[PDB]
Amino acid sequence: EEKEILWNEAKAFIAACYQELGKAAEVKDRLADIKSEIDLTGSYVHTKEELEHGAKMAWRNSNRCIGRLFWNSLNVIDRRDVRTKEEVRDALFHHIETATNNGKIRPTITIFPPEEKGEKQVEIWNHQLIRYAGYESDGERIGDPASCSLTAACEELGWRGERTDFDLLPLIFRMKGDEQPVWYELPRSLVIEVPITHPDIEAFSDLELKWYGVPIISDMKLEVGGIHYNAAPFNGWYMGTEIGARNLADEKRYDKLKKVASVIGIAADYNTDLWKDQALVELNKAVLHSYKKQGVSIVDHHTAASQFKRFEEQAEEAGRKLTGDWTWLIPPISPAATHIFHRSYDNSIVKPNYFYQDKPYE
Amino acid sequence: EEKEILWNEAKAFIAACYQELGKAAEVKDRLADIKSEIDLTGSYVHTKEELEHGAKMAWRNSNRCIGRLFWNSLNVIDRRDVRTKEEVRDALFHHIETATNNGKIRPTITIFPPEEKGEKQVEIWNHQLIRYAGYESDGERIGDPASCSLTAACEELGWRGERTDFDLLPLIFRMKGDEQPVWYELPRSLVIEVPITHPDIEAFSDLELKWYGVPIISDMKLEVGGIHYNAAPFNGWYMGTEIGARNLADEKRYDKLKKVASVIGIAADYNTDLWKDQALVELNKAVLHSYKKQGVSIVDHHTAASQFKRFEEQAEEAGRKLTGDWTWLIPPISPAATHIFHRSYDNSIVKPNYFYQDKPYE
Ligand code: HEM
Ligand code: HEM
Ligand SMILES: Nc1ccc2ccc(CCNCCc3cccc(F)c3)cc2n1
Ligand SMILES: Nc1ccc2ccc(CCNCCc3cccc(F)c3)cc2n1
Ligand SMILES: Nc1ccc2ccc(CCNCCc3cccc(F)c3)cc2n1
Ligand SMILES: Nc1ccc2ccc(CCNCCc3cccc(F)c3)cc2n1
Ligand SMILES: [Cl-]
Ligand SMILES: [Cl-]
Repeated sequence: EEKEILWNEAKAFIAACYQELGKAAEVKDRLADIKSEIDLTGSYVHTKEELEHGAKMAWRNSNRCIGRLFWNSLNVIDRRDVRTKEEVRDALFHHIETATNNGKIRPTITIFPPEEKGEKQVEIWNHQLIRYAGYESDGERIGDPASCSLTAACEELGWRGERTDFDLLPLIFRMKGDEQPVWYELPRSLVIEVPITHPDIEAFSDLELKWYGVPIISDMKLEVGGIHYNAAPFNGWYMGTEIGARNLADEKRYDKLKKVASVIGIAADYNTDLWKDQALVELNKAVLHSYKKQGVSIVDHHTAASQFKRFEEQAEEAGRKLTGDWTWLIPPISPAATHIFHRSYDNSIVKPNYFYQDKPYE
Repeated sequence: EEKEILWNEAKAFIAACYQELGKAAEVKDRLADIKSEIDLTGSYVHTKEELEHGAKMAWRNSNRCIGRLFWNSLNVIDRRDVRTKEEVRDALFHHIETATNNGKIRPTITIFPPEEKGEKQVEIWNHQLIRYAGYESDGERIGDPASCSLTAACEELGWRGERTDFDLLPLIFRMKGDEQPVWYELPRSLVIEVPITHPDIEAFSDLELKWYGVPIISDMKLEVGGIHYNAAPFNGWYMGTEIGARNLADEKRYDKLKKVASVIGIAADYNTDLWKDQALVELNKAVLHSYKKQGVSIVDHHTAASQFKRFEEQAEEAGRKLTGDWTWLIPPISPAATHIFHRSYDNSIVKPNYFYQDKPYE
């Protein structure tokens, strides 16, 4: 019965994958092999080629992602061989180093052993591999509010943050068999951070803002042909608005707009002055400038949408249906200046894909 | 059968309307009267109270409208008595004058006789009562591109535009029985326009931009209890982004961002400079400033969203379900600075409401 769902998904993925790889003649035999592997074992194991192409398809099918033009150049690291927490740790350290690539960010995914019985082999607690802690007590807010629950769970495990606004959370994950996760402090040498300065407002550095170089999302499940890779961290480079319009701007995040308005020398008193809008534009300019100045990859939302238009065109040329989530594809600043805003998208879910899964804490 | 749809809609509207008006005891008799009016006549006629409250409900149910807090103060003009094109014309002139109110804009709707057999009594061709013409020929673009087809239809009827970028289209409508619409030039004394200047960039006036004071949407059908008022022009005041982020900004409209960038003294060469975003903010500041300076009502998108939050709260307090279209409710600049962006809305259609209908030209 679960053998059935698995087999069905397998037939559909293998057929599609092999067509795309020009290997359509090998399908029958491969499905035969898989069919008996499922009977005898309960599961099946992807070839390296299948796993690589599956991860790329999953990115291509991610409706909410504007960065999909580059789906076929995803760097896929196969870590299905790991068995120990030291190996997991070192694989995560390695992912950080190789994805960072001295600033010339490589889109990368590291794939850990998949769920067996729905039983996880490796369970990653981090939302992203590099992320700042958050604290709230006594009406005192420090750091990133979105990290409050994970921060508190880490401090239950004997970690202690310095309570700066930018404490790096340790890696935290649990191995099958263990009742508790282990945690490891990130080596600072591995983590590139970018101080935020503005191209012509010198006082902007007074805000002492920074952000980390590489977003490495580590809590989503990659699903490929019925196999559930719950631990499969991946990264791209940032689109600047993620940092300047949301992480640093949102009232429930770092909430910096009023401070930005002050350092750029504008009043923050009247809605009709559009001071929040002006502050947003200057903060977003500063973020792009700062990343570029430091030699860390980043994309602005106009260039990103132009790339996404090419992705739409490429999909059409290939005979593939395009799917998308308009509400996530439009950027949070000047959305109507992009073509995305002016068209609609079919939000159907196609697999392989990346999926949310329940947090193991909270 | 059509008598059936009508009766059903009637039962539902009358029940709801009278509950809201504290008149629940009068429903049975009123429905009885309506029931036989439908049998004998094929239709029924709203009382003035029903028509007024119905128009207000229709605004309250308009999913795409951020301005709904003020639904209950809609000024409803009952023009079901009109029979001639001179009366229609004068009613439209009157709507302009009274809605404008010397700049202190009154949200108003003028309701004309409804469809009878699905046969229109009055068919308005204008999209808005005040709107600029558009021309395209020989790769020459003049005025508002969105008005190109209506402009060409008017010029088929013997009207001729001066081919400025801001020619006012004449009122154009057709009476039942007539094969062609008639058109009437707007009296310039009735039409307030606002020149666009910037609060501190003096050269902004070099763009010679302007826009009209009052958006009076004249091509939607108001539906109330099964009765179809295809001709029922209404207006609010503008939210500034409608003008500065869309009408003046869109590449398929006045396409002014590159000219804005030049007059504000910034380069328009690199996406990463976010020059379009900065241009958008300055243009939008200029629009709000200009309207305010001239004493014409307008709302900025932050204040508008704050009002809409109060509308959500009021709906909850009243026990009414809230409906909305997130994709139209978010403003086209700094949307993530509004609460709207951070929640979802049920996009169900509730009646009474306003609906699209097919254009009578093109
Ligand atoms: C190469 C640079 C990349 C850029 C610039 C980019 C850009 C973005 C942006 C802006 C979002 C929306 C985020 C938000 O609003 O919070 C997003 C969502 C997403 N991206 Fe990409 N992305 C890139 C690479 C990748 C890669 C390599 C993958 C996976 C292999 C991926 C998968 C996704 C997924 C799954 C989401 C949706 C996450 C969710 O629903 O919470 N992206 N991307
Ligand atoms: C009082 C000031 C008002 C403001 C500031 C306001 C604001 C807006 C805005 C910004 C939109 C979106 C327009 C677009 O993106 O093109 C909108 C849509 C709409 N508004 Fe309002 N509005 C107001 C009054 C009214 C009134 C009086 C009515 C009717 C009685 C109305 C009915 C609607 C409808 C039906 C739509 C959707 C139109 C469509 O689907 O094309 N609004 N409103
Ligand atoms: N630039 C990129 C590349 C890949 C991405 C993949 C996923 C995401 C979305 C991450 N945010 C999900 C929603 C969320 C979750 C947890 C905390 C938050 F503040 C927000 C952003 C990405 N950005
Ligand atoms: N003229 C306008 C004004 C406001 C607009 C606001 C948004 C849009 C986007 C059109 N894309 C719609 C996405 C969508 C809409 C409705 C249902 C969906 F599932 C998805 C177009 C607009 N055009
Ligand atoms: N401020 C207001 C008040 C009422 C409104 C009622 C309706 C509308 C939407 C009008 N635009 C509809 C889409 C459209 C149609 C025709 C030409 C266009 F450029 C765009 C805007 C409103 N704005
Ligand atoms: N953390 C983030 C990042 C991007 C976002 C982008 C958009 C939103 C809006 C949530 N509202 C969704 C509206 C919607 C979504 C999906 C289907 C619908 F019918 C309507 C929240 C976001 N949160
Ligand atoms: Cl992020
Ligand atoms: Cl308009």
